[PDB]
Amino acid sequence: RLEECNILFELLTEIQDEAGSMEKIVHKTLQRLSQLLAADRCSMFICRSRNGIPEVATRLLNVTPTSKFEDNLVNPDKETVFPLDIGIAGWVAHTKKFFNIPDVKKNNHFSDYLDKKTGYTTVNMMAIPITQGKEVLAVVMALNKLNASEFSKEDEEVFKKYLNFISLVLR
Amino acid sequence: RLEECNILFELLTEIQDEAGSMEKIVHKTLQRLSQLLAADRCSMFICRSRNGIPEVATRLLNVTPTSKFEDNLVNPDKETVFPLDIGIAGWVAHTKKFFNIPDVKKNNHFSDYLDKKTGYTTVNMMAIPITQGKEVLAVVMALNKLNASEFSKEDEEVFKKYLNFISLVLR
Amino acid sequence: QKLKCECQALLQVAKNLFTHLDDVSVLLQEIITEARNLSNAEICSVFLLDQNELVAKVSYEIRIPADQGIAGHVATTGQILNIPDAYRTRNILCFPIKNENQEVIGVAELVNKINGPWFSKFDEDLATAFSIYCGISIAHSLLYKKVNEAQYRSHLANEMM
Amino acid sequence: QKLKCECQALLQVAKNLFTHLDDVSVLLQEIITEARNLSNAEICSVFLLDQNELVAKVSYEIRIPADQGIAGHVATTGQILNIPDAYRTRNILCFPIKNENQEVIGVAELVNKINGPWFSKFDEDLATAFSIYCGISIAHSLLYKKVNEAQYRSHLANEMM
Repeated sequence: RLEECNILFELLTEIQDEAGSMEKIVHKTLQRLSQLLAADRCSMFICRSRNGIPEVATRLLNVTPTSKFEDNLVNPDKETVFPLDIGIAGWVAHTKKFFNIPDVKKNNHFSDYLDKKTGYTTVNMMAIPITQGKEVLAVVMALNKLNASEFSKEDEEVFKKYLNFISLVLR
Repeated sequence: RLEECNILFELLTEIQDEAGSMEKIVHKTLQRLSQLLAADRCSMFICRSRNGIPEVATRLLNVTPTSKFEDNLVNPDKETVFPLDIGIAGWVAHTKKFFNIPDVKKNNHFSDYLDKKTGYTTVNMMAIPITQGKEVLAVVMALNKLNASEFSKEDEEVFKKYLNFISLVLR
Repeated sequence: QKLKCECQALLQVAKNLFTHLDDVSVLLQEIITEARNLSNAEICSVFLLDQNELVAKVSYEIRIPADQGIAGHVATTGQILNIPDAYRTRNILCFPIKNENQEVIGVAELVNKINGPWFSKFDEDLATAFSIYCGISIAHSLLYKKVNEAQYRSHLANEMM
Repeated sequence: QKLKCECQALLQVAKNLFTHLDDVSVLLQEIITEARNLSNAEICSVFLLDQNELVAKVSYEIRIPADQGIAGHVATTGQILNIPDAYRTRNILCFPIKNENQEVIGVAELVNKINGPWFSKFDEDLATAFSIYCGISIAHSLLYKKVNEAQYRSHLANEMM
């Protein structure tokens, strides 16, 4: 297929030294997500542990097929933070089954407060678990399809195609 | 929309300096094509003039949403070269009308020899004119959609969204 | 993304400071300029250790023993050491000048960040990488001036024969 | 992609050659190594002009007047000048060593490209940018050596008084 291969390659070229790598790598991967998924935009939350409970605090936000990582650096005091019982972010944190979510409005558990924090308008979503140690560390979502209401199956294949890589990076 | 804006920005963050710029910018723009269009791959032909007749000699070839310029750098002696009467490459060179081509098998004039030169299997295509001076200098195509047989209309919008920029670069 | 640009900042500091070996004073001009331009610190001071005491022009001299002080504690240690709350000073990036080694040739300290009111851990190691080029420029330009003054004064002693 | 490396190779030649000012011979070792690595040329030779004659160690010396020769013609001009068909020599990138200026301090010539049997127009300007770092390293390390030998022999004359 080669796409994912030299896309993640060229993506690793795009990275340069600063502080400062893997998070922006996941950023660029969100870019590739909103590209091959033809999404208007994307986002990711860290699920960093505390009190023995991982918390799906927002990190990357309003990520487009771009949106600069500098733009997405929300203050941890100001970041939206999801406990395991709130949102499909914390629900994937709570279940870790792969989840096509054709309509969050119907395939619920979703927290639409993300629309508040991002200013984005949620319609549908998908997710796969991402973990380090015993801890969970990430949740990822595509946002607003550009050309049509919904994905066909090979786009879901793309969704695994780069969320598996996001799974690979934050570890 | 922000996509193409910071996509071209970050695309320019991809690069140092070599020889070795604008054609490769069109290359990475082909990457952005095969990404946001969710194409398997892409290609571009220079339409460089000679004998008063521009010729749509192949340049970038087997461009994926990736593929290095060296991977695509065919020898000019060995490059496939289209006169205005052969292929929709030379036909867009001959007409310059914007062309949705839902099936090259039916929306013909297309030269399927490109399948020979690239090893790719053509099914459908789209194109817009690209000119330097009085001369025409480029032709661009997306190749094999991943999730479905065909684009919905806003993908055609993305197609204009980056072929317009491809027009912008080689000038 | 933005990542390349701060590496090319190292490109700039390289192509600059390696061309300014002819005089350490002009070298200080270019360094203070580039540093006030890029470090985002409103001010800074650059100590230079000598056995058990730091030396700094910030051209009135400023001095502080390696045992005394917090920056002097850095002279004792060479630890990069952020001070997000300084006590319009409000933070200090206190890191060694260094050069060939982690050994304390001196102790720089930046003050008052632009973009993010606190110094970050990002506002540490990058300053150290900047201090690679600066440290080489200092050790080798001083290596140049010492040979100049000394070996020149030698032929000044050559006088009688 | 691939398009972002060769400049950082200039970062490599910078961080190298600017740290090897202590001796010209080691500088030649690092230069011949880095050049046979990056230029893809099987061989090379580097002339150095002196008024009307070029000088080269390629440590037996090699000499050619600025008026005579094709490379000498480059010494007369300083034109970067590819020779895709040399006549296992098969091509020569004949470009000036240069340094501070387009003035001909010398005349390099690369031979036998890897990747594409001919030297490209790409196999020209990159050699010049490489010759920025190499040219500064030459002019300034030799600037260091002349000061060394001369000012040292001065104190050798200081001996009686």
